[PDB]
Amino acid sequence: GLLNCPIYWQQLREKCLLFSHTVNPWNNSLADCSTKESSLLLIRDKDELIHTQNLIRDKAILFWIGLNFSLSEKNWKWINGSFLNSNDLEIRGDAKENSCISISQTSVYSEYCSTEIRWICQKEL
Amino acid sequence: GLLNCPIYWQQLREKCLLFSHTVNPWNNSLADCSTKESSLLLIRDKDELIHTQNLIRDKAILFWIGLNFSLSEKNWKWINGSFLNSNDLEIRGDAKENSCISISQTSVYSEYCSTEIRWICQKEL
Ligand SMILES: *[C@@H]1O[C@H](CO)[C@@H](O[C@@H]2O[C@H](CO)[C@@H](O[C@@H]3O[C@H](CO[C@H]4O[C@H](CO[C@H]5O[C@H](CO)[C@@H](O)[C@H](O)[C@@H]5O)[C@@H](O)[C@H](O[C@H]5O[C@H](CO)[C@@H](O)[C@H](O)[C@@H]5O)[C@@H]4O)[C@@H](O)[C@H](O[C@H]4O[C@H](CO)[C@@H](O)[C@H](O)[C@@H]4O)[C@@H]3O)[C@H](O)[C@H]2NC(C)=O)[C@H](O)[C@H]1NC(C)=O
Ligand SMILES: *[C@@H]1O[C@H](CO)[C@@H](O[C@@H]2O[C@H](CO)[C@@H](O[C@@H]3O[C@H](CO[C@H]4O[C@H](CO)[C@@H](O)[C@H](O)[C@@H]4O)[C@@H](O)[C@H](O[C@H]4O[C@H](CO)[C@@H](O)[C@H](O)[C@@H]4O)[C@@H]3O)[C@H](O)[C@H]2NC(C)=O)[C@H](O)[C@H]1NC(C)=O
Ligand SMILES: *[C@@H]1O[C@H](CO)[C@@H](O)[C@H](O)[C@H]1NC(C)=O
Ligand SMILES: *[C@@H]1O[C@H](CO)[C@@H](O)[C@H](O)[C@H]1NC(C)=O
Repeated sequence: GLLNCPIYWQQLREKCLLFSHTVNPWNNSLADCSTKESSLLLIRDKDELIHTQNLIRDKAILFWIGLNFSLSEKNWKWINGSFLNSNDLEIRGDAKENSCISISQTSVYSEYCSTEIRWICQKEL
Repeated sequence: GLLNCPIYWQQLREKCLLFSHTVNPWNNSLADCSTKESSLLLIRDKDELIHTQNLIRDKAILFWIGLNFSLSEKNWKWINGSFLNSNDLEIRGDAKENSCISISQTSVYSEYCSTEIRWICQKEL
């Protein structure tokens, strides 16, 4: 309609973002984004990370993004099928089985996938 | 925007559907639909099931849908958070840990989630 994104979603450059108000493990967070016809957040580079983090007020809160550890392939894999291609995100913590990536306003963390935290969905413009 | 659905997608009543041409285990199929800003297929009732199956040519091919076995409740659960609420799907096979639901032209089957088969994504009009 008037603006680019659905009501309640925040535009950032060429995406619309939804920050959740409730918590979930990573697999449920993926299911929620898919239910909302959307992707878990994908982050291209440090520039995108910083601008996304700049939307967040509370520095302590963690949010799932669409990146987790593929044990068979021994590397971080985006839900879009691509492996993580740099160290731009500077993930803090262990690259191991049943780990998933979260972000805060300040940092990027490996967290166990069962951890219940908020999540960010995106829709591309 | 001549027609309702994106190119390659098939309209069916008030949805756009995408039948995959490659295979994946169920979790990766969910990740694909989410990447495509879409849900794994949800099926309301027998009528939707039959109308969707009517789109399938090959009688031998299975497609994941957005329904799997949630161990805590021992119940089939849709990815939108709701539990299965009829027997309209007449699910064949066992309701047990690590099972997910697939459809063929003729039937609805419980399959192990790791099984590599096609999948169906949807967008609501
Ligand atoms: C799933 O989602 C994920 C997340 O969104 C997505 O992953 C991102 O995918 C994109 C696209 O593939 C990645 O971006 C690409 O990055 C390539 C690598 O870029 C880095 O390295 C470049 C080369 O550096 C070396 O060589 C040069 C000499 O040539 C030298 O100077 C260097 O010192 C070094 O030795 C480098 O140029 C590049 O630097 C530029 O960009 C950075 C951004 O951080 C910035 O400092 C400046 O802008 C600088 O100029 C960077 O360090 C890159 O080659 C590639 O670029 C080509 O493609 C794009 C478009 O795709 C064109 O714009 C460009 O002209 C080139 O043709 C592209 O930018 C990105 O890194 C991923 N991010 C992560 C975190 O994984 C997946 O793709 C998604 N998958 C699907 C299927 O959708
Ligand atoms: C997640 O996605 C799924 C799939 O699309 C949705 O699941 C459907 O949800 C709808 C709406 O809640 C369900 O519809 C309900 O089905 C009940 C069971 O009906 C069958 O079984 C009885 C057996 O006696 C038959 O009589 C009946 O004909 C069906 O074969 C109904 O009882 C419900 O009835 C409604 O109307 C009646 C009369 O008007 C009243 O009792 C109530 O007012 C009631 O509203 C209702 O029709 C449907 O069964 C679900 N399908 C499946 C396969 O699970 C989820 O809704 C969706 N979730 C979210 C959050 O979006
Ligand atoms: C799905 O599960 C397999 C094995 O458990 C794993 O290798 C794959 O990366 C998972 N996919 C996603 C998107 O989490
Ligand atoms: C996520 O995993 C949990 C624990 O295994 C399970 O209860 C839940 O139903 C899963 N979600 C989906 C969408 O499969």
